[PDB]
Amino acid sequence: QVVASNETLYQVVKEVKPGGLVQIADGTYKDVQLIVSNSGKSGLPITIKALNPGKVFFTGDAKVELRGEHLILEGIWFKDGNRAIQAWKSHGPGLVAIYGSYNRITACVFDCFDEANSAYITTSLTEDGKVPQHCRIDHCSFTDKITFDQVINLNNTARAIKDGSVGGPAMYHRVDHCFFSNPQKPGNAGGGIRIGYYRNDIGRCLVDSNLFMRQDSEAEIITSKSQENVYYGNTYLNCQGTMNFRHGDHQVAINNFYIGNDQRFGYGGMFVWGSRHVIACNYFELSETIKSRGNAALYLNPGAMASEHALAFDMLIANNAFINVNGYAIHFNPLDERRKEYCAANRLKFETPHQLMLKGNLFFKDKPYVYPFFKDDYFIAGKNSWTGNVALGVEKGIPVNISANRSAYKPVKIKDIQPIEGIALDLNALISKGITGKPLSWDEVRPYWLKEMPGTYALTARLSADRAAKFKAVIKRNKEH
Ligand SMILES: *[C@H]1O[C@H](CO)[C@@H](O[C@@H]2O[C@@H](C)[C@H](O)[C@@H](O)[C@H]2O)[C@H](O)[C@@H]1O[C@H]1O[C@H](C(=O)O)[C@@H](O[C@@H]2OC[C@@H](O[C@@H]3O[C@@H](C)[C@@H](O[C@@H]4O[C@H](CO)[C@@H](O)[C@H](O)[C@H]4O)[C@@H](O[C@H]4O[C@H](CO)[C@H](O)[C@H](O)[C@H]4O)[C@@H]3OC)[C@H](O)[C@H]2O)[C@H](O)[C@H]1O
Ligand SMILES: CC(=O)N[C@@H]1[C@@H](O[C@@H]2O[C@H](C(=O)O)[C@@H](O[C@@H]3O[C@H](CO)[C@H](OS(=O)(=O)O)[C@H](O[C@@H]4OC(C(=O)O)=C[C@H](O)[C@H]4O)[C@H]3NC(C)=O)[C@H](O)[C@H]2O)[C@@H](OS(=O)(=O)O)[C@@H](CO)O[C@H]1O
Repeated sequence: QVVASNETLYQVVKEVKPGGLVQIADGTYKDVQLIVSNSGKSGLPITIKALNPGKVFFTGDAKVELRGEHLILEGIWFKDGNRAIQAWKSHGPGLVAIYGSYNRITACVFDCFDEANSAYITTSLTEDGKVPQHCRIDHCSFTDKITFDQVINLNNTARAIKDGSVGGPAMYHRVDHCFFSNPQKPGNAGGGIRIGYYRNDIGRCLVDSNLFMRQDSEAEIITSKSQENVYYGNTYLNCQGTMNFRHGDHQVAINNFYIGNDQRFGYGGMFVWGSRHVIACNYFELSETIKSRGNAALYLNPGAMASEHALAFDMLIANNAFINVNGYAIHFNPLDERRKEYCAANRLKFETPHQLMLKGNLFFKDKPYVYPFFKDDYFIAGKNSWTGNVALGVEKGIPVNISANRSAYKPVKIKDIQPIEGIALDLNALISKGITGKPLSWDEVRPYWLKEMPGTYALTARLSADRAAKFKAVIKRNKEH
């Protein structure tokens, strides 16, 4: 039914049956506490949407909880929030918290909501430990987040100082066609998306066709902290950070675009920890790279095997293209001094990247940047395997013989890569095709009903005066008195 007030919405949501449709009349729903515990069924979801997307606003001290299964939340604009700062925490439920499986949040706008620290959307475990699976977050816009924690957290374990061989279960969520543009916070402040927490966690989440444009929240654009997540066809434009395989072996990144097109800040880029990954057909063209990380497009982590800062080794880096990167194309030992400290403290064995299969990559430069293509201060003949790559435009920086014949360049055919269970993508086919398409634009991911890109940061790298004042207050209360 159509509802026009918080009270009537609360009532209809308690009565709605599978296949039901709840439509919210044009208006502002201030301090709305939407809790949906009922469930739809496969083929008969329950849909809660704005009757006219773009005309419904959830504001004030609001909260949405999707506890039932087979629910769809659509066309809501979240703004002008006012949740209690003493009542929300990073690592807790998001403004929208998804506790049930088979749920979808689509075509929603989250714009500088408020000053309470938390994610904008989370999949969250219920108190009895049940983990939501098979959810989808798509065609949503997340802009000007001025609070700590990631924009989205996909959880399969409760936060804990951890380290027991037990890990969270596979989630099988998908985050697609979302837009992310958010300002830089200080320190380990929470980035764009976090999936899982530690290496024993299994993710199997698909993150595809998203546009991160000045997603600058913190060092990590995405901190992928679980095994077997697949990142396909995402565009990272002028982002002050790197997309990371932080924890969890056997992760996949195929055909993503990492573009930096001005000199305003250092951009990224990928920082990789762990082994057995598949990093293929990605395109890196970065006008400026990140000094603090080591000035590179692809950073391969040195350290102790399978540790808290797991050594990057035994993986396939294929058919990628590094075009005019103003930094190293690949840095084989970033932050090595800190990693030696971590290894010494825990009495672990410090090692450097090896057993890498670098096949069919193109390294090209025709702009006056000064960086050789590679940095490997621990180079050892034969530790890595290089085949079918092409390098031209600047010295390589390491003693490896690579063809300089650009005209003869061709991505390599690969057919031995196992697909990820639960994710319908033919990795062999995609990798063998080489790099397809081009960077995604706002019109390719925007909510169907929204023409104008929201936010003040994406196009300017600066929050408007009002939002900057609120951001300043959030930052100040989170630090030392
Ligand atoms: C993420 O998305 C981006 C694009 O936004 C992709 O970007 C490309 O790749 C990047 C690497 C590059 O950077 C970029 O530049 C691009 O090159 C990126 O790869 C990712 O792709 C994934 O997401 C896509 C997305 O969601 O946009 C996926 O594409 C969709 O795939 C499904 C397609 O649907 C099928 O085709 C449509 C037209 C329907 O079929 C037609 O149905 C008509 C009516 O029945 C019929 O008359 C016609 O004969 C059919 O052809 C659809 O059918 C289904 O729906 C219809 C109703 O519309 C009926 O109900 C049917 O019963 C039902 O089956 C088809 O389903 C197979 C969709 O069009 C397409 O957009 C992509 O596959 C992902 O990999
Ligand atoms: C516990 C843990 O390992 N967590 C990791 C997390 O590691 C943390 O990374 C930060 C970082 O932002 O790099 C790091 O803090 C930085 O440490 C350096 C020294 O190594 C500087 O500290 S200082 O020596 O006291 O100055 C640095 O400060 C910056 O110094 C300089 C300069 O002189 O170059 C200029 C700057 O103005 C000043 O800010 C400091 N940065 C900050 C913001 O304080 C922590 O020590 C480190 O624990 C990350 O992993 S890692 O790969 O970056 O090492 C994170 C992934 O991004 O993952 C967590 O698990």
